[PDB]
Amino acid sequence: GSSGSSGCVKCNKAITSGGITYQDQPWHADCFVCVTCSKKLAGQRFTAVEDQYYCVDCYKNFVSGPSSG
Ligand SMILES: [Zn+2]
Ligand SMILES: [Zn+2]
Repeated sequence: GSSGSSGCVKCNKAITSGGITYQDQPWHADCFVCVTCSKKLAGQRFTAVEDQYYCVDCYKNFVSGPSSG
């Protein structure tokens, strides 16, 4: 029984009958979270950066921080 669909691009798991699609790509509500605090970006206001996606929470801190590294 070969059971393994492509699914999203994050966790690579089939998308339920109520997920989300970004940039013509299969994404999940949990996978569509910032690569920092893992916040639900879907529906909320987020910023897509060439590198990765950051929620208004992290973004603000990134664009406006004391020291990056
Ligand atoms: Zn996923
Ligand atoms: Zn975040």
